[PDB]
Amino acid sequence: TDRYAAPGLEKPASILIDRWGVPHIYAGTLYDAFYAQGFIAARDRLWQIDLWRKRGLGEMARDFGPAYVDGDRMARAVLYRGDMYREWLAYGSDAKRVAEAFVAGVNAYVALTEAQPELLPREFKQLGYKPSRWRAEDIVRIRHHGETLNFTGEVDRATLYCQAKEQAARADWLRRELDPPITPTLPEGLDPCAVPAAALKKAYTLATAAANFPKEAWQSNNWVIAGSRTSTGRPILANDPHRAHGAPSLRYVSHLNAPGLSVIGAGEPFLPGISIGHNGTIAFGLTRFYMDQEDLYVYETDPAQPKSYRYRGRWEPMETITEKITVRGEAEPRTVTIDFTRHGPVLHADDASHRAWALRAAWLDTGMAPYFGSMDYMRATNWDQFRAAMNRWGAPGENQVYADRNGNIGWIPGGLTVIRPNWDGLFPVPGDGRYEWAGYRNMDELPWAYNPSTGHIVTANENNIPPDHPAAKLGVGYEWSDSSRARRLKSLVAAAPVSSLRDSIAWQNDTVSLPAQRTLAVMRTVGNAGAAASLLQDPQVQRAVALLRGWDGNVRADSVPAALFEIWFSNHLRQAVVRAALPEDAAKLVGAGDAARVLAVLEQPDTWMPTARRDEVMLTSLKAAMAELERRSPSPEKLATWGTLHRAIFRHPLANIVDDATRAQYNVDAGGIGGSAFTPMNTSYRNSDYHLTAGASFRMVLDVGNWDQGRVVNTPGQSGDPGNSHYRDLAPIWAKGQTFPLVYSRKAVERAAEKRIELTPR
Ligand SMILES: [Ca+2]
Ligand SMILES: [Cl-]
Repeated sequence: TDRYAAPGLEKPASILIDRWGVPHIYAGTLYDAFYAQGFIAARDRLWQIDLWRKRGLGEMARDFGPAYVDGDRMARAVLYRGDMYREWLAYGSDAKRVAEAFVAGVNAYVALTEAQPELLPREFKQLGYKPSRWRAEDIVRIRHHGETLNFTGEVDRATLYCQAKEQAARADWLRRELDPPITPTLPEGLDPCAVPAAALKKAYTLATAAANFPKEAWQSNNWVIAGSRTSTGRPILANDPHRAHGAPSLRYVSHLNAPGLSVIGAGEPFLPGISIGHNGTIAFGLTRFYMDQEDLYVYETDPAQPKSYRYRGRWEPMETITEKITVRGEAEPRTVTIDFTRHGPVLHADDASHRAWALRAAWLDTGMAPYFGSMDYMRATNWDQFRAAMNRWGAPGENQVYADRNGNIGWIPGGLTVIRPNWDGLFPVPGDGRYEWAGYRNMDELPWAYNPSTGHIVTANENNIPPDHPAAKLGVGYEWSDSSRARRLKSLVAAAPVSSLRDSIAWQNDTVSLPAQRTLAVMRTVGNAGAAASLLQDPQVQRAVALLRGWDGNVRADSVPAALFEIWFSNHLRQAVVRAALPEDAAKLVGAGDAARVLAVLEQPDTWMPTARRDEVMLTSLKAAMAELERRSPSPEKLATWGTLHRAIFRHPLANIVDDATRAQYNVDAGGIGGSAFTPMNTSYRNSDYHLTAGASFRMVLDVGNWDQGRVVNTPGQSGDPGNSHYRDLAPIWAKGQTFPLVYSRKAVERAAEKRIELTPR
């Protein structure tokens, strides 16, 4: 039992950490609960939360040196700079006191690491610096880690239209699925060749990428099921968000108890509160809903004054801010400037062509600190209060599923939603006033559902705006995720008239790939005719065909056909289809293109290429995939299974700049894993070596109303301290598709407690 002084804490508080590393906080005041959460989040994740803050405020170079200056400048270009009075009120009514209590608890732990250097996280010693003190405003001013779009897609679409000319619409059709499948129209007044992709992406990456430590510088699914369809008779609510994997993990599980507060679940460890989980009356989980929140604005600048741009027939001056960037090893801070138009920060300027480009990012406006709208539903007790809280949900765009212990279930999407009167938001626009956001939509303009006749709701990042609903015409967004996971889960959930918690856990682990099944179906139609017939004479081609013939499209870790297919579908087939459908230079820009759109061509190639050419492309690329699989196997006769290639290594940010012995302790190797980006058990990978990069780390399946029966997992662990056994103890549970209890009642928490922490006001 540890006992710590707690300056700023109002009343004594206790923390019971259970055997799986989940902290259970018991405070005597509402706001004391958030003090303890900040203290406990620092205890487990101080380096991580300090790193997020350092990156967000543009303070990296202060300790990491001159290579980080450009990233610090761009980070400050995308901090919230609006009115703070409005900002605090955007999230609910007491967000400022919550944030103030939280950072006081963080700062208490920081002070403790100065008093007791054995408590300082290893990474600080590894890099030669110390944790910083926090201010409440830091919590809401940092924005750039929020999931968002579509600045990058606008640049890519414009670049393709500039390069592909008359083939642009066909090439863009293969590059990116739109839903609904509208025809993009170049905005009047846009020259798509006046969009320098490399410079813009570089500036955008410097402004938004997570903290990175390169060698050079150092040399989702959710668903809710009504009780009439569950084995318990109570609702079941499940959620597994799909995000970057790493050690430590993106999210952290915790439990807050105080007078007026009883919430348990997950969130990013630097944010106060809980955004996925339940409060003993309602439960909630989320998946991305893609309202378009970024537009690239293109300006003409005055030749006599490059800091002025044309706006409504007048030269309008940019606002220029000066920032001081402290650099390790330099006595004076660097003085840098950042220019802003009336629409946002200038990412790039070209005085040769008298042009500038600014990011018009809705996430720089009030209320867009990611997930912090949960302030207003952590204490909601019914649907009216949950729907009300979602009225002010800012970022990221999300589908919320809802259930309560009275048996109700529901769905409401939310997020700051831009009105574009005269463009679709799919291309950059002239910034001279012809294209202006008309305001934001009220959330009651979006569809929603409450106790639907079906008795179940599934969302999985697909466009779920009903085509006959008025919102289908409002330009909410046209760029959604591949819909395979949604279709697969919708099939499974509708096909089970009675299902249990065990069944929902299994669905989160489902590895059937609808792209695989559809590709297999196309293969059965390949004609033994034209050049394809000769290719079927290749022993290597016939070897691959044999593997696929006896496969059901289940992307299992122990499956050799699955390995062949994932190699083929990611690195061979689609690039070959695109190259056979487009001129060479548009094909190079499109690459593997959009899986859904390429699948459509494979199934109906008529207007793209002769069916015989389709067949030839499939078998030629399949041969190359088989060659690669053999190349990657122990021998060409003992072939690698998918799991042999698809390694689940949770990588630490410093892995590439430390030695082998140190890397082995920072990284967490969980072995081989099944699945792909397109299976409900999402295990997206990088194409170089098929290693895991993204998917569900935190997973949750709740018995809504019998709370102690809830199940969760996280990975690789609850602790961010490599010397703590909770750093890596959850990864095997996750690797087996298993869970541990989400204990909630006082008796269950006591039964599960392994350590007690006592905080005393001082
Ligand atoms: Ca846009
Ligand atoms: Cl557009």
